[PDB]
Amino acid sequence: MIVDFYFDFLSPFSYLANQRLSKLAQDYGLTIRYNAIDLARVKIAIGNVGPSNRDLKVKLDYLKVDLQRWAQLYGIPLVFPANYNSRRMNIGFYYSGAEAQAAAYVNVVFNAVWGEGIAPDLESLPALVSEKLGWDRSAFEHFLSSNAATERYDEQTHAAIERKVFGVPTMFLGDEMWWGNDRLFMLESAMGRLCRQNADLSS
Amino acid sequence: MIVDFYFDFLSPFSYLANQRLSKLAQDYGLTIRYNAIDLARVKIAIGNVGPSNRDLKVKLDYLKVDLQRWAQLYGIPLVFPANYNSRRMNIGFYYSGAEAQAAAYVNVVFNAVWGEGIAPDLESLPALVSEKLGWDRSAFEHFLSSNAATERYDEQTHAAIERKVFGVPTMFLGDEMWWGNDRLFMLESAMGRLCRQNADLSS
Ligand SMILES: N[C@@H](CCC(=O)N[C@@H](CS)C(=O)NCC(=O)O)C(=O)O
Ligand SMILES: N[C@@H](CCC(=O)N[C@@H](CS)C(=O)NCC(=O)O)C(=O)O
Ligand SMILES: O=C(O)C(=O)/C=C\c1ccccc1O
Ligand SMILES: O=C(O)C(=O)/C=C\c1ccccc1O
Repeated sequence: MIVDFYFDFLSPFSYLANQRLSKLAQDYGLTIRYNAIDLARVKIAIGNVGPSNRDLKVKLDYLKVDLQRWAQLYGIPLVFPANYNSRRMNIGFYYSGAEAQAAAYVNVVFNAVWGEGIAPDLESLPALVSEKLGWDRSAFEHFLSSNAATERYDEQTHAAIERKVFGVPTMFLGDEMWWGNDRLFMLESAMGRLCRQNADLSS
Repeated sequence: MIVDFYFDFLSPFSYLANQRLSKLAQDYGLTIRYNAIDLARVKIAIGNVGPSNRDLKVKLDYLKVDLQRWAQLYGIPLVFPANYNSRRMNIGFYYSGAEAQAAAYVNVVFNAVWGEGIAPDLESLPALVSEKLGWDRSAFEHFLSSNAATERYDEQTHAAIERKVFGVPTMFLGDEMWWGNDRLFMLESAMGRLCRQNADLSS
Protein backbone atom coordinates (compact mmCIF):
# COMPACT_ATOMS: atom_id res chain seq x y z
CA MET A 1 0.00 0.00 0.00
CA ILE A 2 1.57 3.34 -1.19
CA VAL A 3 0.88 6.88 0.07
CA ASP A 4 2.51 9.86 -1.67
CA PHE A 5 3.49 12.49 0.91
CA TYR A 6 4.27 16.11 -0.07
CA PHE A 7 5.93 18.34 2.52
CA ASP A 8 8.24 21.39 3.01
CA PHE A 9 10.44 21.44 6.14
CA LEU A 10 9.25 25.01 6.90
CA SER A 11 5.77 23.64 7.68
CA PRO A 12 4.91 22.71 11.31
CA PHE A 13 1.72 21.02 10.17
CA SER A 14 3.98 18.82 7.97
CA TYR A 15 6.09 18.02 11.00
CA LEU A 16 2.96 16.76 12.70
CA ALA A 17 1.78 14.79 9.61
CA ASN A 18 5.21 13.22 9.22
CA GLN A 19 5.23 11.99 12.83
CA ARG A 20 1.81 10.38 12.35
CA LEU A 21 2.68 8.88 8.93
CA SER A 22 5.98 7.47 10.23
CA LYS A 23 4.18 5.64 13.04
CA LEU A 24 1.90 4.08 10.41
CA ALA A 25 4.96 3.10 8.44
CA GLN A 26 6.57 1.48 11.49
CA ASP A 27 3.44 -0.01 13.11
CA TYR A 28 1.72 -1.32 9.97
CA GLY A 29 4.38 -1.27 7.22
CA LEU A 30 2.60 1.33 5.03
CA THR A 31 4.91 2.45 2.19
CA ILE A 32 5.45 6.25 2.05
CA ARG A 33 6.75 7.95 -1.07
CA TYR A 34 8.30 11.21 0.12
CA ASN A 35 8.35 14.43 -1.84
CA ALA A 36 10.13 17.57 -0.51
CA ILE A 37 8.71 20.58 -2.43
CA ASP A 38 8.76 24.37 -2.39
CA LEU A 39 5.57 25.60 -0.73
CA ALA A 40 6.31 29.17 -1.93
CA ARG A 41 6.42 28.03 -5.53
CA VAL A 42 3.32 25.95 -5.22
CA LYS A 43 1.37 28.92 -3.72
CA ILE A 44 2.60 31.31 -6.41
CA ALA A 45 1.53 28.80 -9.07
CA ILE A 46 -2.11 28.82 -7.91
CA GLY A 47 -2.16 32.60 -7.36
CA ASN A 48 -2.05 32.42 -3.57
CA VAL A 49 -0.14 35.59 -3.14
CA GLY A 50 -1.63 37.29 -0.07
CA PRO A 51 0.18 37.59 3.28
CA SER A 52 1.12 34.16 4.70
CA ASN A 53 -0.36 32.96 8.01
CA ARG A 54 3.14 33.52 9.50
CA ASP A 55 2.76 37.24 8.82
CA LEU A 56 -0.70 37.64 10.43
CA LYS A 57 -0.01 37.97 14.17
CA VAL A 58 -3.53 37.37 15.42
CA LYS A 59 -3.97 34.23 13.35
CA LEU A 60 -0.42 33.01 14.10
CA ASP A 61 -1.10 33.35 17.85
CA TYR A 62 -3.98 30.89 17.43
CA LEU A 63 -2.04 28.51 15.12
CA LYS A 64 0.75 28.26 17.76
CA VAL A 65 -1.94 27.08 20.19
CA ASP A 66 -3.42 24.65 17.66
CA LEU A 67 0.07 23.27 16.98
CA GLN A 68 0.73 22.72 20.77
CA ARG A 69 -2.60 20.96 21.12
CA TRP A 70 -1.70 18.49 18.39
CA ALA A 71 1.89 18.02 19.69
CA GLN A 72 0.36 17.11 23.08
CA LEU A 73 -2.03 14.67 21.44
CA TYR A 74 0.86 13.04 19.61
CA GLY A 75 3.21 13.11 22.69
CA ILE A 76 6.00 15.08 20.88
CA PRO A 77 7.62 18.52 21.45
CA LEU A 78 7.04 21.33 18.99
CA VAL A 79 9.38 24.31 19.11
CA PHE A 80 9.43 27.11 16.51
CA PRO A 81 12.79 27.65 14.78
CA ALA A 82 14.11 31.15 14.28
CA ASN A 83 13.27 31.26 10.57
CA TYR A 84 11.51 29.39 7.76
CA ASN A 85 14.46 29.10 5.39
CA SER A 86 13.96 25.47 4.38
CA ARG A 87 15.43 25.46 0.88
CA ARG A 88 18.75 23.78 1.69
CA MET A 89 17.25 20.99 3.78
CA ASN A 90 14.44 20.51 1.24
CA ILE A 91 17.05 20.04 -1.51
CA GLY A 92 19.09 17.74 0.81
CA PHE A 93 16.23 15.23 0.82
CA TYR A 94 17.23 14.31 -2.78
CA TYR A 95 20.53 12.87 -1.52
CA SER A 96 18.68 10.04 0.21
CA GLY A 97 18.50 6.64 -1.50
CA ALA A 98 15.92 4.01 -0.59
CA GLU A 99 12.80 4.25 1.58
CA ALA A 100 14.49 3.53 4.91
CA GLN A 101 17.14 6.27 4.40
CA ALA A 102 14.61 8.69 2.85
CA ALA A 103 12.35 8.26 5.90
CA ALA A 104 15.32 8.55 8.27
CA TYR A 105 16.40 11.84 6.66
CA VAL A 106 12.88 13.29 6.76
CA ASN A 107 12.50 12.22 10.44
CA VAL A 108 15.87 13.53 11.57
CA VAL A 109 15.46 16.87 9.84
CA PHE A 110 11.89 17.41 11.03
CA ASN A 111 12.84 16.47 14.57
CA ALA A 112 15.78 18.92 14.47
CA VAL A 113 13.84 21.85 13.00
CA TRP A 114 10.41 21.49 14.64
CA GLY A 115 11.15 19.12 17.56
CA GLU A 116 14.11 21.13 18.81
CA GLY A 117 13.60 24.45 17.07
CA ILE A 118 16.91 24.37 15.18
CA ALA A 119 17.07 27.01 12.35
CA PRO A 120 16.70 25.11 9.07
CA ASP A 121 19.49 27.24 7.49
CA LEU A 122 21.93 26.68 10.36
CA GLU A 123 25.33 26.36 8.57
CA SER A 124 26.28 23.24 10.56
CA LEU A 125 22.96 21.44 10.13
CA PRO A 126 24.04 19.46 7.06
CA ALA A 127 27.03 18.09 9.04
CA LEU A 128 24.89 17.34 12.07
CA VAL A 129 22.37 15.46 9.95
CA SER A 130 25.18 13.62 8.05
CA GLU A 131 26.68 12.39 11.31
CA LYS A 132 23.26 11.12 12.38
CA LEU A 133 22.60 9.20 9.14
CA GLY A 134 26.08 7.84 8.66
CA TRP A 135 26.60 10.00 5.57
CA ASP A 136 29.74 11.60 4.10
CA ARG A 137 29.55 15.21 5.29
CA SER A 138 31.58 16.66 2.52
CA ALA A 139 29.75 14.62 -0.21
CA PHE A 140 26.38 15.82 1.23
CA GLU A 141 27.39 19.46 1.45
CA HIS A 142 28.70 19.33 -2.13
CA PHE A 143 25.39 17.78 -3.27
CA LEU A 144 23.44 20.59 -1.53
CA SER A 145 25.07 23.27 -3.66
CA SER A 146 25.03 21.24 -6.96
CA ASN A 147 22.99 22.22 -9.98
CA ALA A 148 21.62 18.65 -10.20
CA ALA A 149 20.22 18.86 -6.63
CA THR A 150 18.26 22.04 -7.38
CA GLU A 151 17.05 20.55 -10.64
CA ARG A 152 15.67 17.54 -8.83
CA TYR A 153 13.89 19.74 -6.24
CA ASP A 154 12.46 21.92 -9.01
CA GLU A 155 11.29 18.75 -10.90
CA GLN A 156 9.43 17.44 -7.89
CA THR A 157 7.85 20.76 -7.06
CA HIS A 158 6.67 20.98 -10.65
CA ALA A 159 5.24 17.38 -10.56
CA ALA A 160 3.35 18.37 -7.41
CA ILE A 161 1.84 21.47 -9.03
CA GLU A 162 0.75 19.22 -12.01
CA ARG A 163 -0.97 16.98 -9.45
CA LYS A 164 -3.00 19.95 -8.14
CA VAL A 165 -1.05 20.21 -4.89
CA PHE A 166 -1.53 23.70 -3.44
CA GLY A 167 -0.11 23.28 0.08
CA VAL A 168 1.49 21.05 2.61
CA PRO A 169 1.27 18.47 4.09
CA THR A 170 -0.56 16.76 1.22
CA MET A 171 -1.14 13.00 0.97
CA PHE A 172 -2.50 10.91 -1.94
CA LEU A 173 -3.83 7.33 -1.90
CA GLY A 174 -4.98 6.21 -5.30
CA ASP A 175 -6.89 9.12 -6.75
CA GLU A 176 -7.83 10.73 -3.43
CA MET A 177 -5.87 13.73 -2.13
CA TRP A 178 -6.07 15.11 1.47
CA TRP A 179 -4.40 18.31 2.68
CA GLY A 180 -3.57 18.75 6.36
CA ASN A 181 -2.32 16.72 9.38
CA ASP A 182 -6.00 17.11 10.44
CA ARG A 183 -7.19 14.95 7.45
CA LEU A 184 -4.92 11.91 8.18
CA PHE A 185 -8.00 10.36 9.90
CA MET A 186 -9.62 10.22 6.47
CA LEU A 187 -6.51 8.74 4.95
CA GLU A 188 -6.57 6.12 7.70
CA SER A 189 -10.24 5.30 6.99
CA ALA A 190 -9.43 4.81 3.31
CA MET A 191 -6.49 2.59 4.19
CA GLY A 192 -8.73 0.42 6.47
CA ARG A 193 -11.30 0.04 3.68
CA LEU A 194 -8.62 -1.23 1.28
CA CYS A 195 -7.17 -3.57 3.94
CA ARG A 196 -10.69 -5.05 4.37
CA GLN A 197 -11.40 -5.56 0.70
CA ASN A 198 -7.97 -7.12 0.21
CA ALA A 199 -8.71 -9.50 3.14
CA ASP A 200 -12.12 -10.45 1.55
CA LEU A 201 -14.04 -8.98 4.51
CA SER A 202 -15.73 -6.51 2.23
CA SER A 203 -16.52 -6.81 -1.45
CA MET B 1 -22.38 24.59 29.90
CA ILE B 2 -22.00 27.53 27.40
CA VAL B 3 -20.20 27.56 24.02
CA ASP B 4 -19.89 30.83 22.08
CA PHE B 5 -20.26 30.16 18.35
CA TYR B 6 -19.12 32.68 15.70
CA PHE B 7 -20.26 32.14 12.11
CA ASP B 8 -21.07 33.91 8.78
CA PHE B 9 -23.76 32.32 6.56
CA LEU B 10 -21.38 32.55 3.55
CA SER B 11 -19.16 29.89 5.15
CA PRO B 12 -19.73 26.20 4.25
CA PHE B 13 -17.41 25.11 7.03
CA SER B 14 -19.75 27.04 9.40
CA TYR B 15 -22.69 25.16 7.94
CA LEU B 16 -20.96 21.94 8.88
CA ALA B 17 -20.00 23.20 12.40
CA ASN B 18 -23.54 24.38 13.01
CA GLN B 19 -25.01 20.98 12.14
CA ARG B 20 -22.62 19.28 14.57
CA LEU B 21 -23.15 21.87 17.34
CA SER B 22 -26.94 21.68 16.98
CA LYS B 23 -26.88 17.91 17.48
CA LEU B 24 -24.91 18.48 20.69
CA ALA B 25 -27.48 21.03 21.74
CA GLN B 26 -30.35 18.60 21.07
CA ASP B 27 -28.70 15.36 22.25
CA TYR B 28 -26.97 16.68 25.38
CA GLY B 29 -28.56 20.09 26.08
CA LEU B 30 -25.33 22.12 25.55
CA THR B 31 -26.13 25.86 25.52
CA ILE B 32 -24.93 27.67 22.35
CA ARG B 33 -24.54 31.43 22.26
CA TYR B 34 -24.78 32.38 18.58
CA ASN B 35 -22.94 35.24 16.96
CA ALA B 36 -23.46 36.12 13.24
CA ILE B 37 -20.46 38.24 12.15
CA ASP B 38 -18.87 39.69 9.02
CA LEU B 39 -16.01 37.43 7.97
CA ALA B 40 -14.81 40.10 5.48
CA ARG B 41 -14.47 42.65 8.25
CA VAL B 42 -12.77 40.26 10.57
CA LYS B 43 -10.18 39.34 7.87
CA ILE B 44 -9.53 42.98 6.99
CA ALA B 45 -9.01 43.74 10.69
CA ILE B 46 -6.14 41.23 11.00
CA GLY B 47 -4.62 42.21 7.64
CA ASN B 48 -5.75 39.10 5.80
CA VAL B 49 -6.15 40.79 2.50
CA GLY B 50 -4.90 38.29 -0.10
CA PRO B 51 -7.20 36.45 -2.55
CA SER B 52 -9.84 34.37 -0.72
CA ASN B 53 -9.92 30.57 -1.07
CA ARG B 54 -13.09 31.08 -3.20
CA ASP B 55 -10.98 32.90 -5.78
CA LEU B 56 -8.22 30.25 -6.06
CA LYS B 57 -9.62 27.62 -8.45
CA VAL B 58 -7.15 24.85 -7.72
CA LYS B 59 -7.60 25.15 -3.96
CA LEU B 60 -11.39 25.59 -4.26
CA ASP B 61 -11.61 22.37 -6.31
CA TYR B 62 -10.06 20.53 -3.34
CA LEU B 63 -12.19 22.33 -0.70
CA LYS B 64 -15.38 21.28 -2.57
CA VAL B 65 -14.17 17.68 -2.18
CA ASP B 66 -13.29 18.18 1.49
CA LEU B 67 -16.74 19.71 2.08
CA GLN B 68 -18.50 16.68 0.40
CA ARG B 69 -16.47 14.29 2.50
CA TRP B 70 -17.62 15.96 5.70
CA ALA B 71 -21.26 16.26 4.50
CA GLN B 72 -21.19 12.48 3.88
CA LEU B 73 -19.75 11.85 7.33
CA TYR B 74 -22.49 13.97 8.87
CA GLY B 75 -25.28 12.49 6.62
CA ILE B 76 -26.39 15.92 5.24
CA PRO B 77 -26.46 17.48 1.73
CA LEU B 78 -24.12 20.32 0.86
CA VAL B 79 -24.89 22.37 -2.24
CA PHE B 80 -23.07 25.59 -3.19
CA PRO B 81 -25.32 28.66 -3.59
CA ALA B 82 -24.82 30.98 -6.52
CA ASN B 83 -23.10 33.70 -4.47
CA TYR B 84 -21.68 34.51 -1.04
CA ASN B 85 -23.76 37.60 -0.32
CA SER B 86 -24.62 36.81 3.29
CA ARG B 87 -25.01 40.30 4.74
CA ARG B 88 -28.82 40.43 4.85
CA MET B 89 -29.25 37.00 6.42
CA ASN B 90 -26.38 37.69 8.85
CA ILE B 91 -28.14 40.87 10.00
CA GLY B 92 -31.49 38.97 10.15
CA PHE B 93 -30.09 36.77 12.92
CA TYR B 94 -30.45 39.78 15.28
CA TYR B 95 -34.24 39.62 14.97
CA SER B 96 -34.29 36.32 16.86
CA GLY B 97 -35.17 36.33 20.56
CA ALA B 98 -34.30 33.46 22.89
CA GLU B 99 -32.04 30.45 22.36
CA ALA B 100 -34.66 28.18 20.80
CA GLN B 101 -35.65 30.79 18.15
CA ALA B 102 -32.02 31.90 17.62
CA ALA B 103 -31.03 28.27 16.96
CA ALA B 104 -34.07 27.72 14.75
CA TYR B 105 -33.18 30.77 12.62
CA VAL B 106 -29.54 29.73 12.27
CA ASN B 107 -30.60 26.14 11.34
CA VAL B 108 -33.24 27.18 8.82
CA VAL B 109 -31.01 29.70 7.10
CA PHE B 110 -27.98 27.40 6.95
CA ASN B 111 -30.12 24.56 5.64
CA ALA B 112 -31.58 26.85 2.94
CA VAL B 113 -28.27 28.34 1.81
CA TRP B 114 -25.87 25.38 2.12
CA GLY B 115 -28.27 22.40 2.35
CA GLU B 116 -30.29 23.43 -0.68
CA GLY B 117 -27.98 25.90 -2.36
CA ILE B 118 -30.39 28.84 -2.16
CA ALA B 119 -28.68 32.24 -2.89
CA PRO B 120 -28.35 34.03 0.46
CA ASP B 121 -29.44 37.34 -1.17
CA LEU B 122 -32.53 35.83 -2.82
CA GLU B 123 -35.15 38.63 -2.49
CA SER B 124 -37.83 36.21 -1.22
CA LEU B 125 -35.62 34.45 1.31
CA PRO B 126 -36.62 36.65 4.25
CA ALA B 127 -40.31 35.80 3.58
CA LEU B 128 -39.55 32.12 3.17
CA VAL B 129 -37.63 32.04 6.45
CA SER B 130 -40.38 34.09 8.22
CA GLU B 131 -43.04 31.60 7.15
CA LYS B 132 -40.88 28.76 8.50
CA LEU B 133 -40.32 30.39 11.91
CA GLY B 134 -43.80 31.76 12.39
CA TRP B 135 -42.54 35.34 12.10
CA ASP B 136 -44.19 38.50 10.75
CA ARG B 137 -42.77 38.84 7.24
CA SER B 138 -43.21 42.53 6.98
CA ALA B 139 -41.80 43.19 10.52
CA PHE B 140 -38.74 41.03 9.65
CA GLU B 141 -38.10 42.68 6.31
CA HIS B 142 -38.38 46.12 7.93
CA PHE B 143 -35.89 45.03 10.64
CA LEU B 144 -33.43 43.85 7.93
CA SER B 145 -33.16 47.32 6.43
CA SER B 146 -33.16 49.21 9.81
CA ASN B 147 -30.20 51.18 11.10
CA ALA B 148 -30.49 49.39 14.47
CA ALA B 149 -30.10 45.96 12.81
CA THR B 150 -26.84 46.96 11.09
CA GLU B 151 -25.60 48.52 14.31
CA ARG B 152 -26.16 45.29 16.18
CA TYR B 153 -24.33 43.26 13.49
CA ASP B 154 -21.45 45.75 13.51
CA GLU B 155 -21.33 45.56 17.37
CA GLN B 156 -21.04 41.80 17.36
CA THR B 157 -18.45 41.72 14.62
CA HIS B 158 -16.42 44.23 16.60
CA ALA B 159 -16.76 42.16 19.85
CA ALA B 160 -15.50 39.15 17.89
CA ILE B 161 -12.44 41.02 16.58
CA GLU B 162 -11.71 42.12 20.23
CA ARG B 163 -11.83 38.42 21.18
CA LYS B 164 -9.13 37.62 18.59
CA VAL B 165 -11.53 35.91 16.20
CA PHE B 166 -9.99 35.86 12.72
CA GLY B 167 -12.28 33.43 10.88
CA VAL B 168 -15.28 31.19 10.98
CA PRO B 169 -16.57 28.91 12.38
CA THR B 170 -14.99 29.80 15.73
CA MET B 171 -16.04 28.31 19.08
CA PHE B 172 -15.03 29.30 22.63
CA LEU B 173 -15.42 27.31 25.87
CA GLY B 174 -14.05 29.17 28.84
CA ASP B 175 -10.77 30.65 27.71
CA GLU B 176 -10.11 28.15 24.90
CA MET B 177 -10.85 29.08 21.29
CA TRP B 178 -10.99 26.59 18.35
CA TRP B 179 -11.37 27.56 14.68
CA GLY B 180 -12.83 25.08 12.20
CA ASN B 181 -15.56 22.37 11.98
CA ASP B 182 -12.47 20.07 12.04
CA ARG B 183 -11.61 21.17 15.66
CA LEU B 184 -15.07 20.38 17.18
CA PHE B 185 -13.51 17.05 18.34
CA MET B 186 -11.29 19.10 20.65
CA LEU B 187 -14.23 21.11 21.85
CA GLU B 188 -16.01 17.83 22.58
CA SER B 189 -13.00 16.51 24.55
CA ALA B 190 -12.98 19.68 26.66
CA MET B 191 -16.71 19.38 27.26
CA GLY B 192 -16.28 15.72 28.42
CA ARG B 193 -13.51 16.74 30.83
CA LEU B 194 -15.77 19.37 32.44
CA CYS B 195 -18.71 16.92 32.60
CA ARG B 196 -16.40 14.48 34.48
CA GLN B 197 -15.08 16.98 36.98
CA ASN B 198 -18.60 18.26 37.63
CA ALA B 199 -19.72 14.63 38.25
CA ASP B 200 -16.77 14.10 40.71
CA LEU B 201 -15.23 11.42 38.46
CA SER B 202 -12.12 13.50 38.05
CA SER B 203 -10.63 16.04 40.41
N1 LIG C 1 -5.66 22.57 8.96
C1 LIG C 1 -4.33 22.14 8.57
C2 LIG C 1 -3.53 23.28 7.95
C3 LIG C 1 -2.28 23.02 7.11
C4 LIG C 1 -1.62 24.30 6.65
O1 LIG C 1 -2.04 25.46 7.10
N2 LIG C 1 -0.60 24.23 5.78
C5 LIG C 1 0.08 25.38 5.22
C6 LIG C 1 1.60 25.21 5.38
S1 LIG C 1 2.09 24.94 7.13
C7 LIG C 1 -0.35 25.56 3.80
O2 LIG C 1 -0.37 24.47 2.94
N3 LIG C 1 -0.72 26.77 3.39
C8 LIG C 1 -1.25 26.82 2.05
C9 LIG C 1 -2.70 27.29 2.09
O3 LIG C 1 -3.24 27.71 3.15
O4 LIG C 1 -3.32 27.27 0.99
C10 LIG C 1 -3.65 21.05 9.25
O5 LIG C 1 -4.09 20.90 10.39
O6 LIG C 1 -2.57 20.50 8.80
N1 LIG D 1 -10.04 23.52 8.26
C1 LIG D 1 -11.27 24.25 8.49
C2 LIG D 1 -11.32 25.54 7.66
C3 LIG D 1 -12.30 26.65 8.00
C4 LIG D 1 -12.21 27.81 7.02
O1 LIG D 1 -11.46 27.71 5.95
N2 LIG D 1 -12.90 28.94 7.27
C5 LIG D 1 -12.86 30.13 6.45
C6 LIG D 1 -14.29 30.58 6.12
S1 LIG D 1 -15.27 29.26 5.31
C7 LIG D 1 -12.04 31.17 7.15
O2 LIG D 1 -12.28 31.44 8.49
N3 LIG D 1 -11.09 31.81 6.47
C8 LIG D 1 -10.28 32.70 7.26
C9 LIG D 1 -8.83 32.22 7.22
O3 LIG D 1 -8.45 31.28 6.46
O4 LIG D 1 -8.02 32.84 7.96
C10 LIG D 1 -12.51 23.56 8.85
O5 LIG D 1 -12.48 22.39 8.49
O6 LIG D 1 -13.56 24.19 9.25
O1 LIG E 1 5.11 29.95 4.51
C1 LIG E 1 3.93 29.93 4.89
O2 LIG E 1 2.98 30.17 4.10
C2 LIG E 1 3.63 29.63 6.28
O3 LIG E 1 2.77 30.29 6.87
C3 LIG E 1 4.39 28.50 6.96
C4 LIG E 1 4.49 28.63 8.29
C5 LIG E 1 3.37 28.30 9.20
C6 LIG E 1 2.16 27.82 8.71
C7 LIG E 1 1.12 27.52 9.58
C8 LIG E 1 1.30 27.70 10.96
C9 LIG E 1 2.51 28.18 11.45
C10 LIG E 1 3.54 28.48 10.57
O4 LIG E 1 4.71 28.94 11.05
O1 LIG F 1 -15.07 34.63 1.81
C1 LIG F 1 -14.14 33.80 1.93
O2 LIG F 1 -13.02 34.12 2.38
C2 LIG F 1 -14.37 32.42 1.52
O3 LIG F 1 -13.49 31.83 0.90
C3 LIG F 1 -15.68 31.75 1.91
C4 LIG F 1 -16.05 30.77 1.08
C5 LIG F 1 -15.46 29.41 1.17
C6 LIG F 1 -14.49 29.11 2.12
C7 LIG F 1 -13.94 27.83 2.17
C8 LIG F 1 -14.36 26.86 1.27
C9 LIG F 1 -15.33 27.16 0.31
C10 LIG F 1 -15.87 28.44 0.27
O4 LIG F 1 -16.81 28.73 -0.66
